Amino acid sequence: SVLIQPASVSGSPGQSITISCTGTSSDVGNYNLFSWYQQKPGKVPKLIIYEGYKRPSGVSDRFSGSKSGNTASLTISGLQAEDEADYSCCLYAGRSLWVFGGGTKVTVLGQPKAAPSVTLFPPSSEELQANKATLVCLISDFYPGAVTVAWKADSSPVKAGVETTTPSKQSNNKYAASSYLSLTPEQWKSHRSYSCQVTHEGSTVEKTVAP
Amino acid sequence: KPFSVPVLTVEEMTNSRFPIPLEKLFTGPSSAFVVQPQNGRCTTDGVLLGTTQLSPVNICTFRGDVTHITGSRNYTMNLASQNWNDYDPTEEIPAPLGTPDFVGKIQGVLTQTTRTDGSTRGHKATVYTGSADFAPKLGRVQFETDTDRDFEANQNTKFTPVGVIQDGGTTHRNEPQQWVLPSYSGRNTHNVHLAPAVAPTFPGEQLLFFRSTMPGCSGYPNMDLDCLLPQEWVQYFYQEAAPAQSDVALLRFVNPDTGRVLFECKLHKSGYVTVAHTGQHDLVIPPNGYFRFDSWVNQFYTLAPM
Amino acid sequence: EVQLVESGGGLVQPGRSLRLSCTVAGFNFGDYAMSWVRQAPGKGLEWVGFIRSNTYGGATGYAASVKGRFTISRDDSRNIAYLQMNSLKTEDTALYYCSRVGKDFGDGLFDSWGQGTLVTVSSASTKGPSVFPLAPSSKSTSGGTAALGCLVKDYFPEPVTVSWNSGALTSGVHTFPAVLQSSGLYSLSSVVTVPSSSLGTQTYICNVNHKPSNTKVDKKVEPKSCDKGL
Repeated sequence: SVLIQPASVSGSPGQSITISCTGTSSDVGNYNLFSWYQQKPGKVPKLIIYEGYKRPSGVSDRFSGSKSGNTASLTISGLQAEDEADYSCCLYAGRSLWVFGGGTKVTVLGQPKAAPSVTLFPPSSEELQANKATLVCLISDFYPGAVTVAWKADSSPVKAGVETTTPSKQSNNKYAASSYLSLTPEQWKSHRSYSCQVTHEGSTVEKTVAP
Repeated sequence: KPFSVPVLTVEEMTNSRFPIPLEKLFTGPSSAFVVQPQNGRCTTDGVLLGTTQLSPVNICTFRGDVTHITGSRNYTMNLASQNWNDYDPTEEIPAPLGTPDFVGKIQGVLTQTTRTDGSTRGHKATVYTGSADFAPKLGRVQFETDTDRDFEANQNTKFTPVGVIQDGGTTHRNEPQQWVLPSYSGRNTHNVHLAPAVAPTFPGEQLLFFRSTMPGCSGYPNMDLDCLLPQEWVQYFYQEAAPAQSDVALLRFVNPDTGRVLFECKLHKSGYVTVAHTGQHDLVIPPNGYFRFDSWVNQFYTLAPM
Repeated sequence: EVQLVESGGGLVQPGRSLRLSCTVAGFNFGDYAMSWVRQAPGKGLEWVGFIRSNTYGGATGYAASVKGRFTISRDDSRNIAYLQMNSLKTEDTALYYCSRVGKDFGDGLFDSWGQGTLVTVSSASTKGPSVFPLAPSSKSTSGGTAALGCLVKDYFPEPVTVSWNSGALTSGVHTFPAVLQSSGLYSLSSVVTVPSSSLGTQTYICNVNHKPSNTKVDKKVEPKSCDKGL
């Protein structure tokens, strides 16, 4: 069986959201055990609902569950910031087979915009001795996650040679992005000033480096 | 020698009152009727009761030879034992082993084979267990067939059960009555050497029936069939013959994939199961779950609510 | 305390084999059932398989995707749950958790989870990382706090564990996810914000460990100095 979940569900603080978990024609009988697991970025999955509606000890009364044959439902009343995580439903039908759902990303709507903290690092002296040289633009603790990064050598745009990771939701709930620009030593030693430029929601933070 | 129940699931086991596989575990208040089935009655130390035998395919089967009641499509079979030996009506039993312990009309096929040339024949045949002509204890049972000139006397004949019938599509689900014992000796004469009727004695407890659905052949019959023990349990008890250390053995319904025990029940020495619950309820159990013996407990060990 | 520790994963070429072990502590291993569940890169969780308690009849149960290829077993004497992956596919590249089934309050449950283990099914040769120090400067300094880090460049496959001062320095450390370079190699950086007065008075060393390449690098980070003189 395949268990269909929505890709994402959004909601404002205090609202009540609902995640569906839909099965297929694989309806053996009445023993359909639907569990719900919460998973925060960088953390292991945590059982929040079992046996369709029951709750483990320590789980807030904010999470509830319902089971309708092949359609399970996880309701989160009074949405809070710490509820922003991936919720996965797992079905067990009593025939030595567990099936997990696609998971749903619960994101809290609204929240405050955060400014990115940028730090630039020059190539180390050891890296220079091995010729290859890389500039490390580091971005952290901003919100939302979408950030565009540009690189300018001597206040002139630089094309290609740049690779930037995707932003990762931290435990702090503010994304961090990382960008590296790799240059040859002769190319790096030829130009006296380098700069990674970070634009987030119409605001640009500039850092510069000098050999 | 330790007592134990077999490691078999509900879908893997067979009903002990009809050659059909088990389907569910039911529970209900058995107060408005007398639960006294004769088939599937066995004690936890191996003793068979009533008309219970070992072969599950032998249930509701008859063997012997037919004689034609001239003027109708009816036949009278002079019953013999399974081994085709002469049935002994004096044996201290209610009826030949494998006799329908309920009142109703059972449809199946009467088959006959001629001894000499080996020619064979088969015809749809119905038997009324609640009829005045139903006397298996006296070794004579009446069938109603399609034809009236095809069966030969003094030749071996066998009835193979298929399903139950509802007569004229009238009241809907009044027959067969699974908790009404037919008169094994015919009219007037009452039954003899029956198995004792079962009933829960502890408060808040009810019987745990192993329920199957008999096939239907015509009308709107009540196709339910509840047995106190599976036929596999009867076979395992006759094999083990483990001595009972108390009146009640505590059984636990364990899920093998998880080890989590769902419910507990009481398997009495006389051969029936009680669960602490009140009302008509179909048990929602894992298909791969089975019963597990734990220990002999108090004769009135208070169970947990199911 | 119930704890699950998985190990044995790394790099294996497609078609080969690899065995994962899951050690357990804090309960009876022969009492509970254990399930392997994998999570692919950027995808949902996938149940791989499970094994029951030995009392209930051993038995194994796998998913349709890995049936006939992955074999689960266990050793109760050594407290181990084994997952033997045979005839590996590039789709099996995932992080593998081993979890306990539980039997004290539910059925499906999955009450506890391990930390995970990355299995990278790939045919590319392993390459060790190059650790370069990110020295603190006047540009990477605010008010008494200096930012210094380590550049763990050009390695394959994931993961790489970065610790500071043999694990003592934990406050202020930030380890960023690695780039997947166009060359296919990974590269990450881990920075830390220390006091300015601590530079020179305290030694800062980042411990880099890339287990698939059998590489352990202890790189000391110090403020830059020019040998020529400037």
